[PDB]
Amino acid sequence: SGFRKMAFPSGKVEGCMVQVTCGTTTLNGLWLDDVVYCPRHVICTSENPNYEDLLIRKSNHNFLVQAGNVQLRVIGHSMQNCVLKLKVDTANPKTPKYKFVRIQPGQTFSVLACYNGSPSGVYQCAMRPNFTIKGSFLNGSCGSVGFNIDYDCVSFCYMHHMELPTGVHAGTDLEGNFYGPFVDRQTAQSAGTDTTITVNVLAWLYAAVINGDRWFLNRFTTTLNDFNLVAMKYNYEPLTQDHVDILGPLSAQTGIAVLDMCASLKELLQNGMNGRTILGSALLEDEFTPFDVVRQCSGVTF
Amino acid sequence: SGFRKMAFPSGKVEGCMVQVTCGTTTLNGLWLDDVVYCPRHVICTSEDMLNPNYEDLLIRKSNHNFLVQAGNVQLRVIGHSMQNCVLKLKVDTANPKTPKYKFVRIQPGQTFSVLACYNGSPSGVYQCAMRPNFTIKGSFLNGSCGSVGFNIDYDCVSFCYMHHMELPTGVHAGTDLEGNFYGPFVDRQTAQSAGTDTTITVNVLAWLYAAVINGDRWFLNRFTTTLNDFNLVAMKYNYEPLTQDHVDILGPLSAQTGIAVLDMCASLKELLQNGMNGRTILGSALLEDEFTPFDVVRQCSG
Ligand SMILES: *C(=N)[C@H](C[C@@H]1CCNC1=O)NC(=O)[C@@H]1[C@@H]2[C@H](CN1C(=O)[C@@H](NC(=O)C(F)(F)F)C(C)(C)C)C2(C)C
Ligand SMILES: CC(C)(C)[C@H](NC(=O)C(F)(F)F)C(=O)N1C[C@H]2[C@@H]([C@H]1C(=O)N[C@H](C=N)C[C@@H]1CCNC1=O)C2(C)C
Repeated sequence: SGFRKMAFPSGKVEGCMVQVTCGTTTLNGLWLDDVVYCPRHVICTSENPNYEDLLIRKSNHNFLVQAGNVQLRVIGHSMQNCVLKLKVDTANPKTPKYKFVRIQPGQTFSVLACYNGSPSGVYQCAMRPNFTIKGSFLNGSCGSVGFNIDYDCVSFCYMHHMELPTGVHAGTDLEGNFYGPFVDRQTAQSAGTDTTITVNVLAWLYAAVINGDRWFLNRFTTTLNDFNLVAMKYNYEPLTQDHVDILGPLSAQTGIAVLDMCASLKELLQNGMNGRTILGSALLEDEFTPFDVVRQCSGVTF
Repeated sequence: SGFRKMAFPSGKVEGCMVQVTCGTTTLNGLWLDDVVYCPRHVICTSEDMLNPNYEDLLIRKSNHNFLVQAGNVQLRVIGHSMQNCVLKLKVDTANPKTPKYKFVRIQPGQTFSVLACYNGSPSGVYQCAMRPNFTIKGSFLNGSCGSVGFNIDYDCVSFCYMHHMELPTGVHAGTDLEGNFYGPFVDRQTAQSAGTDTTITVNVLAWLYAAVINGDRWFLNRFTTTLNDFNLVAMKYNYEPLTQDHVDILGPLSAQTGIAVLDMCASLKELLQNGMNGRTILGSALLEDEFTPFDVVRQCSG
């Protein structure tokens, strides 16, 4: 039994973390084959940066690349969107099987927080609908990566770039394309209003049922339209026919039809939790996907 | 910024996890140097589960009755010894991935990371605390047994928990790596139960100090309290009594925020008398007791 906020084992990714230094700026790089990936704002001096020019003007020896106590020699450099690629003289002997993926809002991943190329902590995250993440990042955390594991293949999906005024976090996929309407300048930027990831709440209520927690279940059923009208009143994501099909395995497993569980969720939105908890939370949790619930409640290895 | 339940990177422990088989029972082992440590109930059949005589079953085992497997490689068992409730298996090869490690027995309130493993392959990593009643609120299915709890201090791994059994209230019990149970439990399928759990008061106060540091002050008041008056009230809410020792430990957080420990205790007191009233601290509508004073300083300062 049990239900925990659970990260992927971070071992495969720890074998890839390095330290990148430019003048006085130090942050983290992802060392895969003979290339080190890191945010391009590493090159930046104190003084609206012109990255293209700052990059082309700069020699190879200006990039100090440190893998533990070993120096890596940079033998090339190129830009891809908002990520800098440093061509190194050594293929990473610890390189796992990996692909770069870009994730949709509501999709979850593990962040490996690092400082000075040194992995510090791992935590589970969700891509918010406003494309921010509620992470935990201090100074030097930039270049820290988000990832999933599928068997032995690490799918890297996130590189950390910045903290927003609301204490929430912004970054790019490993191809340097920002998630959300952001720019890597010190310019004034702000998270749009977040919404609750409805399908995830429903998956987590299924996790509640599976662990013997049933007080919120009722005998009513609703329709998508009625549910979706109530949802957008509480800043909940619309529920699609897609979502309903993806929760099917959980509906089948528990014997509770999705459109019933939507009625249960509706009552909770309108009525609150009545001084009760669900899986030990006073808040409806939306950072577990349907897959996450199936993975944890079936067990799955790598 | 941000405040996340945060586990240690699992790489150094992933390198040590093995699968141990005896008869039809397979669970997980911890492979350190030329010893595999695992729960001794791996040698129990179905019948044995109620009043196992461990000495009488192990005296009936040869080395070759224990299958130890590391990935594809089957390890060769060359000696078997019992220490309390862990079995120690001497093996041909010393684990080359052996990190700096020590074995540590922790006290209730102390936190660690759990690497949930099945068939010697890791499933996920989460962060736990030893509950006052010597149980943990884990996430463990069939065959999770021998999964370990650890902390990492620089590059030294300290092993503090090995997983043995699930109690009827869906909470978990285990031993230190010397095989002495945390709490009054025994590795038998006889009727046993956890004492009533209490809230880890020192940890909730730590979490409140973090809240101020991350800029949230909605909950403070202008009162102070005596240590005795605090405990007289706090026990009435099933809180762990606060000791002078605990007050000493909070000194640094008290210094950094400028809020006296007994002033913070007045705040906590009022929160219990009222509750949240729809408001939250650090994204929670409950009081968090699974961050220690050390955890908070590490994640918010440096
Ligand atoms: C190890 N592979 C399992 C794992 C359990 C069940 C799912 N999550 C877990 O932590 N553990 C066991 O097989 C141990 C083992 C005998 C019985 N047992 C139990 O987990 C049982 N609990 C108790 O012994 C009891 F009653 F005291 F709570 C069970 C009732 C099956 C849950 C031994 C030797 C303790
Ligand atoms: C909040 C701050 C003023 C620091 C700024 N944010 C904004 O620019 C905004 F406020 F305008 F949004 C910001 O983070 N950066 C400024 C500069 C890079 C980025 C940066 O160096 N990031 C930190 C790096 N190791 C990570 C931080 C530390 C604490 N928690 C984090 O995550 C770039 C946007 C090019």
